[PDB]
Amino acid sequence: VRASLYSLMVLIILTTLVGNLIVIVSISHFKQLHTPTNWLIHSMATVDFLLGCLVMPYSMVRSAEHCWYFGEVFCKIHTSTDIMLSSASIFHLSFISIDRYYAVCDPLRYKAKMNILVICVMIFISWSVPAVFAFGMIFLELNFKGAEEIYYKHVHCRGGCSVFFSKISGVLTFMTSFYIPGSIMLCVYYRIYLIAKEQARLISDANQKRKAVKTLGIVMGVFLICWCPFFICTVMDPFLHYIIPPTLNDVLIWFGYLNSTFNPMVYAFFYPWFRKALKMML
Amino acid sequence: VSAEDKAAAERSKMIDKNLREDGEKAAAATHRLLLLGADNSGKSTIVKQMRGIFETKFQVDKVNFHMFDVGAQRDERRKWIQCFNDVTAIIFVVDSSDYNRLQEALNDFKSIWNNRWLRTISVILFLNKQDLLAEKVLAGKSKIEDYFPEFARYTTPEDATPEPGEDPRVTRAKYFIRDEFLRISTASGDGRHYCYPHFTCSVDTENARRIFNDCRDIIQRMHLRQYELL
Amino acid sequence: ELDQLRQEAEQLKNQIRDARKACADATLSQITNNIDPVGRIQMRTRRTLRGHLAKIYAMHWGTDSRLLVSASQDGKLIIWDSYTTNKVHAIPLRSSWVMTCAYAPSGNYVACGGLDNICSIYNLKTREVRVSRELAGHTGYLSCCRFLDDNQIVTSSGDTTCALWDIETGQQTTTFTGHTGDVMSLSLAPDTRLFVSGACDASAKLWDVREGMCRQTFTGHESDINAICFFPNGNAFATGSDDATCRLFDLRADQELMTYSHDNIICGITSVSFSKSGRLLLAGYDDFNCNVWDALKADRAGVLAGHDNRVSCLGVTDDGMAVATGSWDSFLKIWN
Amino acid sequence: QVQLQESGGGLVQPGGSLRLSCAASGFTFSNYKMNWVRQAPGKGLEWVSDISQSGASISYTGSVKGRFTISRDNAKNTLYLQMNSLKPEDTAVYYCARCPAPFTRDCFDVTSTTYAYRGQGTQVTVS
Amino acid sequence: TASIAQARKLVEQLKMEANIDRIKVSKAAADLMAYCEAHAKEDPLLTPVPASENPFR
Ligand SMILES: Cc1c(F)cccc1[C@H]1COC(N)=N1
Repeated sequence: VRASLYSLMVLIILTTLVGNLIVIVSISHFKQLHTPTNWLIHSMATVDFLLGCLVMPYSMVRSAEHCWYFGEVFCKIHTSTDIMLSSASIFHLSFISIDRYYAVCDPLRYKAKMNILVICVMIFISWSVPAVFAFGMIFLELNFKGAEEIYYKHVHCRGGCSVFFSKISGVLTFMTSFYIPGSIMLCVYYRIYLIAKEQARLISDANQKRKAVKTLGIVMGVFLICWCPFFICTVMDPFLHYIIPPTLNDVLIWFGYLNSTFNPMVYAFFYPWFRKALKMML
Repeated sequence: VSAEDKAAAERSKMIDKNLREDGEKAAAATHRLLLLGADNSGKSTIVKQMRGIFETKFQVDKVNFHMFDVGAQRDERRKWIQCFNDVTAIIFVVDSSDYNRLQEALNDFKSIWNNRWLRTISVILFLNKQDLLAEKVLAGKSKIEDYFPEFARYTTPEDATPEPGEDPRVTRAKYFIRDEFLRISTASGDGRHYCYPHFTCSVDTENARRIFNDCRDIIQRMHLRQYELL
Repeated sequence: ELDQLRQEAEQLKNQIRDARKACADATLSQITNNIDPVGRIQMRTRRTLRGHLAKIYAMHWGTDSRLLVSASQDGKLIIWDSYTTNKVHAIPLRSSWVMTCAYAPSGNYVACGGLDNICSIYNLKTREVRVSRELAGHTGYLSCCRFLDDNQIVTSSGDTTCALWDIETGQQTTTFTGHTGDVMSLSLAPDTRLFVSGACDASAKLWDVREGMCRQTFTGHESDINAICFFPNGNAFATGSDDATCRLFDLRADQELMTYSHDNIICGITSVSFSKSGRLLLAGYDDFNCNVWDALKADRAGVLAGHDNRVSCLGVTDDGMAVATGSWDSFLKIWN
Repeated sequence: QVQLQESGGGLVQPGGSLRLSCAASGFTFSNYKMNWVRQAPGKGLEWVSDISQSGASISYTGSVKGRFTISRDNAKNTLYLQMNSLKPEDTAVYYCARCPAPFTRDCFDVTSTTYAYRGQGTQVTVS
Repeated sequence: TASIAQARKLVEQLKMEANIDRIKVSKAAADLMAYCEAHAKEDPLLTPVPASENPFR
């Protein structure tokens, strides 16, 4: 029923909100957790908190009621903020992956290559480039610049207002928000997995003379299962004449939100240095 | 709120700032090594180039290494070695030629390994005087079986890589010393540290590169363990 | 020629132990069974003092109960102001391997020392901090040094000998030998006439500063002694050892009084210090926190948990307003 | 006081046996890893045997492996070292020096020239 | 002969320790009790101080 479905969405929203709030206050408060990696994680948690407090509550209304209950300009701002925060979260994931690639494959020249200056550059890129791309495209109206009649027909067929992507804009938003950061994470999680297996094998052989699997599986599986379906279906729609049902779009969108729900878990709670630190204050 | 209070607060601010730049300039891209061993070993001759408590700062590839050599304190070292509880590694040096002190070298190694404060400190084990070991075993006047009865039932490892020129007895002896050290190394390891054997000579020049690669592996494994990848 | 002297030493030791047994009429625990308990003495971290970039090895409260100096392996010798959390000074140490530090009773001086085997004196109050003096001559590392005044300093060393130095003159005026192991800590008496020191031979010996030789030697511990501090009355002191036991020895009784240990505690003590009254025997163990004892009851009466790494130093102000514990987590916490 | 008084030993022809024992007082013997370091005349101190806190882990120096045997009796507070089939090179003074810390396996500094917790010594002469 | 000199020094130190007027342990316990009772209300840690008087608020 609509009530049960809205209960599901509100449970997801409270979960992501509280998780990212715990992460934000934990890195902000505790002095020992002021590492540049912790600052990337804190900025990502801020992205997810802003997403869950500024987009997900209204995506709830657009989901349960199947119709927009707000203003049109408010709808453009909402789509703007959704796209920016989602691309910001994915950029933060990719930058944390680059951080760990340096920490693993260049352990010595690590603190001299990944310091507060470079982190803050990464945070600026993860907050501004999504902002520029998303806000500029959607507001200067490039979402469907070059294909107007089909867009008008689609927005008049059903729905108060939904995110509409043309072929060019769809490919651009894909290869800007999911693919390039996704490919970066894939390549810097595959190399790290190779390094970690090789190191684990060497230790085992010395002794006789796979925690990484679990960890990298959790990370990459959460990211892929929570983003890749939505993005592939979004890309197919311009090329498949907009055939997928709106409920499928709803499920994909809230999987994309579940990624930000599970980010404070995967990237903070998983590692022991955070579980113990939180227990100091809790 | 007073002028003196404002001056004190400003002074605290500049002191904190100065501490900040000093720490970021010192601790960045630097690693501290505690060098141990005995007098007869190549204790001061491990790293031939780039030379109370001694010191030796050398760089391999843009990375700074401070190699401390305590050589002024009394014999009882159970206390002052607690200060080196953060060093990246310990450059243990062994006089492989003289078997008489080699047993107390093992005792020192086992005490370092099992120490509560040196627990998470890897050891870059430098089996030194390999040439002297070679001449001793070729002469055959002193047999390692006398100092260790386990040499009789020992066998050379299959993974061992003979050098272009080496007698099989030389290889068996040197790898027997190496395995005798790794026995203690692998007995009580919490996985927080590992021993890295490296057969070295007084004329070898690649000791700095060996320490660089070994410290790179140590820090890489520590990072993997911290990030739960190991 | 040696067996006869060994037999003589054995019979003197037998005489000493027999005299101690005769004087041991009743233990303080047996005489205090009727004392009301102190109760749970909870303490909260009042002013955390962060800013050290590495492990903190020692500290010494000021005689004004406001300025505490801390020595750390980072190379700094900061002089904090607990009232305002203001680093008055940040002395750069030539040798990062500091192991102890001290604050002059007047306040005009501060000292350090460590594996460099040199006690470096500093003019904390200078007209222009420079290296005031570089007292050298010990063979082993410096474990603990204290100021008798602005001109005399007693520094314990790892060469089993603690010596008395004339700061301006520059050499050891008096050397207090006798320990068979490395001396690990020092404690000056309230009247500044005697000083005891536990060493790496489980023995604490009482020296007269002027007379120059050991007066009383107490052997009650099992392992290396790491900390020591007189009772406020000046007739007793407590010693922390690696055997996880604080032990109250009294100078007049010439023998043990109490034992502050339990089966639960296994980590040894790195720093102990009496309170203003002497009713409390705050000690710092290796198990990442400190325990507050009760000297009269020998019963633990509180804890000081809150430090991330091992606690290395611990000191109480002269007026006993608050205790500051410095641990390996690079943080100083004042526990009032 | 932590005192270690040794007993046994003496004079014996090669191949003989002389069980060495030493009474331990002043500490909880059952909590300290034990040792049997020796000192030969004209040579530095040499560590001979070893035992664990509960007697489980036992190690011997190579020159006397098998011939000697250590054993610990917690109730008796005595450390027992059985030397059978002695050799002329065994002539030395034997110390049943424990190691300073309790509840630990690392006996860091035992064979030092001026170790605090070492015994008086037993001169065993084999000729 | 430095060994016999060290033994003689140890003997002298031991007999210095021997000829010491050791008071009764009961007297020592009573003295410590009296000191603690006299300084009972003077110790901020033993008797907690009000926050107004407390300089570490
Ligand atoms: C509309 C859009 C994009 F163009 C790119 C990433 C994310 C989104 C929204 C919809 O789906 C979710 N979770 N956010």
